[PDB]
Amino acid sequence: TTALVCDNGSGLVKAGFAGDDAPRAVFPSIVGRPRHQGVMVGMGQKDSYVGDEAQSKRGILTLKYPIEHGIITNWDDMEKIWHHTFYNELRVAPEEHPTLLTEAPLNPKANREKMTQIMFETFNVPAMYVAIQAVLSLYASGRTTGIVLDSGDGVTHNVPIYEGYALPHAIMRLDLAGRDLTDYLMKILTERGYSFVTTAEREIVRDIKEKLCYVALDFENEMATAASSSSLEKSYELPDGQVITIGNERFRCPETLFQPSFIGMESAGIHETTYNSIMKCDIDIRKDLYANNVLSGGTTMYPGIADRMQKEITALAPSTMKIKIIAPPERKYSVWIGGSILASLSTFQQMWISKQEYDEAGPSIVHRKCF
Amino acid sequence: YLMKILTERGYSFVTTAEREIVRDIKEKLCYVALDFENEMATAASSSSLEKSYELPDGQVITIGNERFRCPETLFQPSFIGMESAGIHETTYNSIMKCDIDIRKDLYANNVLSGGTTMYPGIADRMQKEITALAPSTMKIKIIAPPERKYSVWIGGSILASLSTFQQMWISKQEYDEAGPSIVHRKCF
Amino acid sequence: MDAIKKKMQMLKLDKENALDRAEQAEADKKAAEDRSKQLEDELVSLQKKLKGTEDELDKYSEALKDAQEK
Amino acid sequence: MDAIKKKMQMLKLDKENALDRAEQAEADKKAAEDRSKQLEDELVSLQKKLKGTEDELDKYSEALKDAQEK
Amino acid sequence: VPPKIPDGERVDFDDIHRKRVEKDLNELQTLIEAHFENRKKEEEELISLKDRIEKRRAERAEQQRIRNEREKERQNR
Ligand SMILES: Nc1ncnc2c1ncn2[C@@H]1O[C@H](COP(=O)(O)OP(=O)(O)O)[C@@H](O)[C@H]1O
Ligand SMILES: [Mg+2]
Repeated sequence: TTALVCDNGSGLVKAGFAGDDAPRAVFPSIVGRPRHQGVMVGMGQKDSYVGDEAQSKRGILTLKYPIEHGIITNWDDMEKIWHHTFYNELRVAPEEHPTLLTEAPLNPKANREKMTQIMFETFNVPAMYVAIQAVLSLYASGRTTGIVLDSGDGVTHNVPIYEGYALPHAIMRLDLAGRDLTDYLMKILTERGYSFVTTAEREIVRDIKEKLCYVALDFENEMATAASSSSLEKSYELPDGQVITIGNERFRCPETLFQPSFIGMESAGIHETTYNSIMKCDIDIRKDLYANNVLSGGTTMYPGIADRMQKEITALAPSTMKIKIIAPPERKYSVWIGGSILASLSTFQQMWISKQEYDEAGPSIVHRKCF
Repeated sequence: YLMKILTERGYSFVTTAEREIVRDIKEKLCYVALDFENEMATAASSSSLEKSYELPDGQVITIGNERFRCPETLFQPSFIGMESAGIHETTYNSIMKCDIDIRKDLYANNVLSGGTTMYPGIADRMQKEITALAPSTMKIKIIAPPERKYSVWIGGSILASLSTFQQMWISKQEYDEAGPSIVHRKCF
Repeated sequence: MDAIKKKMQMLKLDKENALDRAEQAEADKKAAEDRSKQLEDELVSLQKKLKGTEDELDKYSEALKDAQEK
Repeated sequence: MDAIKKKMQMLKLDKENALDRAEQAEADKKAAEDRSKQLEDELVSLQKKLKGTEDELDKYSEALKDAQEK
Repeated sequence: VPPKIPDGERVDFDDIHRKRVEKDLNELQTLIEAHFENRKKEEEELISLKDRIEKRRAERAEQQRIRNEREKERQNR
């Protein structure tokens, strides 16, 4: 049998069988209950529309994500999402398939502890393994060295790896991610008159962000240019018409990644925290990390980030070293590709956390040698 | 390191304003264990070490084995990835570098200072580690005055009051004649 | 269309690989040239030293006859 | 269309530019390496004759001291 | 203690070829085939069918004109 590489993530659950190249099912991780009463009877009314159903009938629902920033804060909703994924999207009984869950680094222990408890008690999987989302991203690229910035939708984490030896003291984690960019875009869209408040309209704002926004190679020059001419004014259509025009808000939304002073965050941007983490490592491996900087995660898929980040790092980095940014076109599904690669290796088959070990040693087995 | 390991429980401090809060927590709760392995085993089974603290807006936190794991770094710098040995072996190495005749006196007259040596329970861990390293027959004494924080300034105040010290100062004329590099000369 | 996008990405991949190869080759060529120039420098200094030694051997040989007449 | 076509042509032109530049760089690197090897072998023999010259100068100075001190 | 991974043999960065080069040509060729077949199936048939429906519409217009005129001729009193 083959194992299920399930990467719940935060924002888009991606699932598929091991040994494949693309996930079988990708769907938003939202749980939306109705808020009105409902008068028609016999309509086959459900009490909680989850998965991709909540994106089609979002008008009469209150969409509520179960994962805020990497950690899980609504256990029942996440359990419902796992149930829907296993039984309704793939139609495979979990009792005869191992699972490979993914977790952001530096998360509280309770998250992985409860994840293992749920996986072994409710779903009754044979054996489950928890992996960090950056080593998998490095696995997918086919390389074995480099510093990967896996800017997901709930958290942005930057992990360096050299010759397969992880450096636990050089990991940089920031809570600025795609969700905060969506919120900031929704906030700055109020300056032109467009007012979005309802949680269902955040999906419309996110679609606008995906289809329109881009990262300028230079912020000040582009903002000075666009504030005079009208070459950047792009039009977009809402799900009911009412065509809207976006001007200099087009590149102010994703510039928050490199300049977090906009939303009040103290920390530096993703262009400087990467270099700062590089400076934390040993002095003899900085050249390889310079030459093998890897981009991954959905939030790093904006058009024009592989040039802005490279320019900023080259400005910061010493003149002699050569800066290279490896950004494969399929960055969004990189984590699941790495997971599928990992699950298909024969050497890895001995690292599954078997049920007997959990029964003998309790839920804390994940923290021990069985990573 | 304490701010980094506090994320393992649920509390996240990032902005530089909260580093003072973490510093205060470290000053107020941390303590150095006499023996690390058995204490770590006990703290993971019993519940007598978990202590609570009040943040400046409410929201009390409960720190368990992080009390004695943050100051443990001083005696085991492999936590932060540093190469060198702990402070219990650096002292012995600096002693052994000295001549063979004055090792006994340094063994019997070890002195502690500095603010970070104010942790409750460091003078005994240091004594035990040095006894483990140093030859068994020699007597080992660790001096820990109650006023460790101000020991340097008290020494400076004593030095500035001496009569023989009155000619050691750098006269402004000497600086005007030789420039700022006067400090490196015999006039320290 | 769409297959245009795929073809364009493939060609960009090829360009990336070619430019990387060119950069690496240029760097190595520079390094080898520096090594060769250092070798030539030391060869000429070697000739200078050998010439000085041969000069002083010749002068010493000139002093040999003064020795045997003394 | 016109823009995508010409962009593709330009991309391939740039890629081939990188390729030919790399070829020239590699050939020059090989030439520099052969030059360095030949300089090394010349240097070795010149060092050998240098050692012989210094030894003979040593014996010559010994003889000069022998005779002039008699 | 942190987990210790048992030592294996190989490999990495050698599946990038077998997962990239495949779709580098097969995907492009297959999508070109799909576009060609879809255009051939769709555009010409749609234009021909629209012309056919237009001719039928013109014939309906002629029938409507004839019937309207004859009924107006009779009913005009
Ligand atoms: N094509 C795109 N352009 C810009 N942003 C995108 C694009 N696709 C996804 N995103 C952003 O990335 C997020 C999805 O990130 P993802 O990698 O799925 O997170 P996770 O790590 O939880 O899977 C979305 O919320 C969206 O804001
Ligand atoms: Mg992710």
